[PDB]
Amino acid sequence: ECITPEAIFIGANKQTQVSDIHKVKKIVAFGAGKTIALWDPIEPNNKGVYATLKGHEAEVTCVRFVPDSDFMVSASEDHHVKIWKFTDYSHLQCIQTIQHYSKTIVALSALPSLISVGCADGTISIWRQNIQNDEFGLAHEFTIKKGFFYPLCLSLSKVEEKKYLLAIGGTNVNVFIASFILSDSGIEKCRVVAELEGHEDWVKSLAFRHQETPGDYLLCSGSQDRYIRLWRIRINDLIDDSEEDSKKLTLLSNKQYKFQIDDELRVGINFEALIMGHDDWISSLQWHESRLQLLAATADTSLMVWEPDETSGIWVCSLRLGEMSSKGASTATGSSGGFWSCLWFTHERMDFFLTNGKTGSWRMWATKDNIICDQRLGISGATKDVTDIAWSPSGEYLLATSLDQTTRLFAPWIYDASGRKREIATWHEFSRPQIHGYDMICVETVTDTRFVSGGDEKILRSFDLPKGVAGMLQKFVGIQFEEKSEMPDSATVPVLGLSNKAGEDDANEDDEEEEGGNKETPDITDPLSLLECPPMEDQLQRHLLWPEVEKLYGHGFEITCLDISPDQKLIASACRSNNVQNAVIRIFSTENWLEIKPALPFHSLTITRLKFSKDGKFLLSVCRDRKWALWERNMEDNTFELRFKNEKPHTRIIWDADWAPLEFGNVFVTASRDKTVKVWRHQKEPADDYVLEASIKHTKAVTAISIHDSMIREKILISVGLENGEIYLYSYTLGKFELITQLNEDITPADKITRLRWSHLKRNGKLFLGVGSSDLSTRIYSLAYE
Amino acid sequence: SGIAVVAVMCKPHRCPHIAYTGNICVYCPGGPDSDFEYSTQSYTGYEPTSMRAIRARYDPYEQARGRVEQLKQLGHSIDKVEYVLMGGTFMSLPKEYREDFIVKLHNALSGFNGNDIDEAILYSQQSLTKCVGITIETRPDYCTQTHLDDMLKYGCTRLEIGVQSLYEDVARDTNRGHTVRSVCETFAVSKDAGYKVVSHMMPDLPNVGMERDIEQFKEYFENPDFRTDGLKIYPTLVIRGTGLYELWKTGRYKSYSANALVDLVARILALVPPWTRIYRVQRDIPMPLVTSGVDNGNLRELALARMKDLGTTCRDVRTREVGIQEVHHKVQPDQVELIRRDYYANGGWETFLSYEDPKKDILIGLLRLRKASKKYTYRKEFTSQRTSIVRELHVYGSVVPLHSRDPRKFQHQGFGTLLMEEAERIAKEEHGSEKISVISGVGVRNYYGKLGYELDGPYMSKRI
Amino acid sequence: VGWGKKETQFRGKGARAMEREALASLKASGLVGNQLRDPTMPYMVDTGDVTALDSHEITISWRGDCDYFAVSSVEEVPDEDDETKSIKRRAFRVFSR
Ligand code: SF4
Repeated sequence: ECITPEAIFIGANKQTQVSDIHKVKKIVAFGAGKTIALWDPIEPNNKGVYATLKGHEAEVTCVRFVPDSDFMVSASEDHHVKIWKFTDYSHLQCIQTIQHYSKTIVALSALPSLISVGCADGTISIWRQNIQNDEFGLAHEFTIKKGFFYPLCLSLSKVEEKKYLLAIGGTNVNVFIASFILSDSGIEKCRVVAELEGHEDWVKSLAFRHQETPGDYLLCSGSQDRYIRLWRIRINDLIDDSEEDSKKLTLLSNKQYKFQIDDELRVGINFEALIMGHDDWISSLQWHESRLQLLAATADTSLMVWEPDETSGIWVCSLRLGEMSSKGASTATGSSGGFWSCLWFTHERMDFFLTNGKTGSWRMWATKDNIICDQRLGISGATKDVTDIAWSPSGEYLLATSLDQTTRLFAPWIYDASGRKREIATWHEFSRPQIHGYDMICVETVTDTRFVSGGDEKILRSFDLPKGVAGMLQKFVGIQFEEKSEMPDSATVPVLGLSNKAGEDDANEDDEEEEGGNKETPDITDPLSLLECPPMEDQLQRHLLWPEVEKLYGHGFEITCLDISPDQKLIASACRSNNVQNAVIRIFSTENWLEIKPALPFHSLTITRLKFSKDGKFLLSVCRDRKWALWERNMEDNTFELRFKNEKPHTRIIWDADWAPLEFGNVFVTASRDKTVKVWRHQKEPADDYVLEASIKHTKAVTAISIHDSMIREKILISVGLENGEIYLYSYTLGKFELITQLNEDITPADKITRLRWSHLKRNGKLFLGVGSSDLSTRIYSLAYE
Repeated sequence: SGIAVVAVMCKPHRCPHIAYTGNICVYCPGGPDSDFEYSTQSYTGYEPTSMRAIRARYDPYEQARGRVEQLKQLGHSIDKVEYVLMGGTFMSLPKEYREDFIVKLHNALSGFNGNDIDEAILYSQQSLTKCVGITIETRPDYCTQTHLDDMLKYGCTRLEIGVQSLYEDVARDTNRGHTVRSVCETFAVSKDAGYKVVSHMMPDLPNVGMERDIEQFKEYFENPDFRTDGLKIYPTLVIRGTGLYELWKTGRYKSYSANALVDLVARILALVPPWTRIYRVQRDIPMPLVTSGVDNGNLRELALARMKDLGTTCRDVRTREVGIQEVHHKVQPDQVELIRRDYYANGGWETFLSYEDPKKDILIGLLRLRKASKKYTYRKEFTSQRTSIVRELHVYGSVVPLHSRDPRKFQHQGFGTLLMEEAERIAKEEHGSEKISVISGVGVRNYYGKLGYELDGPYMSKRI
Repeated sequence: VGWGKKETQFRGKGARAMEREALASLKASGLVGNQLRDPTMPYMVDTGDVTALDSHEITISWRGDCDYFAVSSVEEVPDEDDETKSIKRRAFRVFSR
């Protein structure tokens, strides 16, 4: 008995020191939310994120691998720095914490047996570890200039066995350079020794290239003044001369910075060249290995590659990537969003350029030796809390909304472009349903290709399906969609999207095109160029939207919760409040989209859960005032009436309740902040009502529950989640709590769980479970229960 | 130079004073409940700023960055920008929203990418493209001491609290939730904190005559309670979607003609005290949707012709300003003198210093000073001894040319020091103070740190 | 003057309270701490019963430009509150040319 984590979904932050690679292994480890996610692009399988190292408390800012060693350091907004050591070939673990720095950390850079920390208090700290004990000891903590300086970026270089330098930039126009020499555990003779001139704004990027020829190398600098400049550095016996004791014309800007570091080492630094030609502030500068080239990212999302000019001596940009015009999610004119990080690496000879997007979407380009380029499959995910989940009626593609108005539409990849099954199927995002100004709290799926949603406005909306998406799914996820030809043609790109389009005003500008993978269900792709992978990041933001069908009013506040009748004819909805008259429910009919007159007044506080019975006869109502009710329906006019009620089930508020199948005889379960899970059974011998069977309690508050669709070996399944993030799987028959397992803390979403949902369409002898939490995460688990 | 005004927008919401009156105030157009429904109140959503806000889905970062870049690309280079917020009642929204909003608005210019607003403002102090304050719009019911502390921490410098009338029936018949008298204590508590306060007025309202309109303004300017540092006059225009159009539909409303309104404006402009800046008698309106009223694009263009026919022309700040550099230096000015006025306003004595030409009445530089009282101060900075506050420093005296032997190549760069030492003289002698403080935007916390003022909390203070 | 109705919800004054519902996990309540709201009078207006030392003469006054005038007297209001209580109230009225 075991599980298999099917998918992991998360989005990147908007900082600059987040990304990091390990060249010998090439494991992209980047911070996200309050954890550090791992990913690997070099694989025939495009799986994605597989593990999120946890342990922090606030948002992570700086992540750095120690170059060719066995450690990794992270820094978070919690005013803390954490150490990690390889515990497995592809897994790490926290080993040490740092208890200094009441203020946060902004800059981070490290070389073996040294840690550089820039505390926004205004201080710079240098650490050196011990010979035999892995606790990185403290060597020095100093300040460049109190009161008027704040660091932004740091860097390091090893001059010799025991001699090192250090560069500092930030809220000024000069680049400071200090030096120090090694000792037993501490550092001595450490002070600022050079103040290079240059830019007219804040220093933002530093880069020390390796030493090809010993003692002489180059430093690059970029600033908010849109210009990039260079500085050449030489060791003694190669320092440029004739500055002293020679009749020559010294210019104002060609000053040479010489320093006698020690009794035997003197370094000379000069200015070399000025590089410009950009549209916004520089954000990332990265070196190379086999060329004198640099990668430049701006705030306009533009990407430039700067190369030396053997003809004119002044470096000219080699390649310019990112000509697509896109600002934010809604594009009107110009482009914006920028690139807030970068990585550059080649496997054999395909160069790879990866950058973080504006909505937590990695964008990665492969290229054939500086000539031609092509975008490969990236990653996408949520950037805020994940509230509500909803499966497909058939047991298919799920919808998982969030607080950042980015509706999701995932799907499994089973047709692997070879006409056969992928040996190991992988999940990906296949459609982005809707975007708008509000938060899109609640969403529900009624039929195979229809859904009803509601955010923080007082209205509910019902949407439709375009054509291209239908064919694209029936190609890649493949599963047959019957009578899909009745749907009319839709569009792809709206200038501003309250929803997509379902009319004759526009059309689709992509032709029917099977570019690749034509060996499974050929000519199923509705007009589009058939990819070799799920839709691209350039396509997700402006192509895969679903048009809206109907609007419907009725509430007096923002939408809280709704549910769909099993007959797919009736729907119930309700908004939150604490007054008696604003805690009612309103119902609508799908064939006419109209309100039914009578009201359902029973509660005085916010409605928490709305759930019809297994048959369209009863409706469950649960709230926070610890009162629950069951209402009966008249099949003639679909109206309702109150039948069953109870007023003292718990002491703390009730969070979630779920039903039971028709086989076992209409049982239900309630979960409340009393950490109490109570099971309610039916009995009618001495009185026709619902009775109490048993209950269980945990150490922390329960948050959501889910019960499997059917029964397995005269017992059913149960899932319970906490606000600590753990998940418990249970087997249960009448009166018997047969605990299955507690899910691993090494896989759980660290924050409060919000919604757990069991799927029904079993395939490969296993079932699926969808987990949505407020940890900026949405996960899929598999159950191959025997 | 390069003074910039970049307006931003907040997400739509509902001011809670509707709750105890039922609807919005009668004259407020549009709103979430109206047909537009994607727009903050008092704005129809058809303004250019509304368009730029909608396409960004009401996000401060994108609006600020886009407007700044557009202004820079047009041909002007910006290094001094003042933010202004609009729409409804910004303070009603929850806690985290305001914090995140302010942090984003400061990190847009600072280039910072952090949190913990203290650090954001600390980095914004040491940044290029300095910010010279914020202008927050709020209501009397939300100006309590906790909220005032919040605004002081954020970096705001001046408020604008509307009153719209001084009669007592208008407050209830316009569905506005505050008695008139409480605004006076609001002004009293606000002023002692150093916040410049500006108000609003609307001449024509239902059940108001031309007379009552005249003496309400007269009482506003004369009474020692309604003396504030600014004004805005909004002639009443009837939009179809407002609660004002219903009155005209039912015949329960009628407006003034053109002659009556121009005479009223002419009389009003002939009474303004010389320390209040009349902002806009010729305000900006949604033009085609108005159903009742008169044209307002050139009201003052005719009011000036009226004062030239009756005498006693206007004396506000705006008409007498000469500007930072060469706005009216086509002619060499005349005798320059120092004029000092004193007045009692909101339970305290205040002083207004200016450098003016008395023969032709132009203005070059001005300063405001307040002697702190004992019945309104609550800050731990001002509750330890007597103190005085420089509410505003204003130096258009950055003028290069002048009258009476201007500095040759020093060109009035020490002109502001004259006023600063003048203020310190009477702070030491007349007030008998033991500490003097100045309030300013975070971006200009160094033009005052050279004269000796040192930082405590959100204030720039030095002892005696 | 009253207008407090919104469709698709229960509104209008007399009982309705809120438009700014918010939650807290510790059972928060009350918009208290905002004094002097609702400029409508807290209770029914006061009466104008006369004091003992007052006389009972008839007074007439004019205006500056002599277009309107005013005259004072003492009415006997029936005070519908009690069908046996009637109040002698000092009040004046305004007349024209
Ligand atoms: S207080 Fe302001 S936002 Fe609210 S109704 Fe009145 S004018 Fe509109």
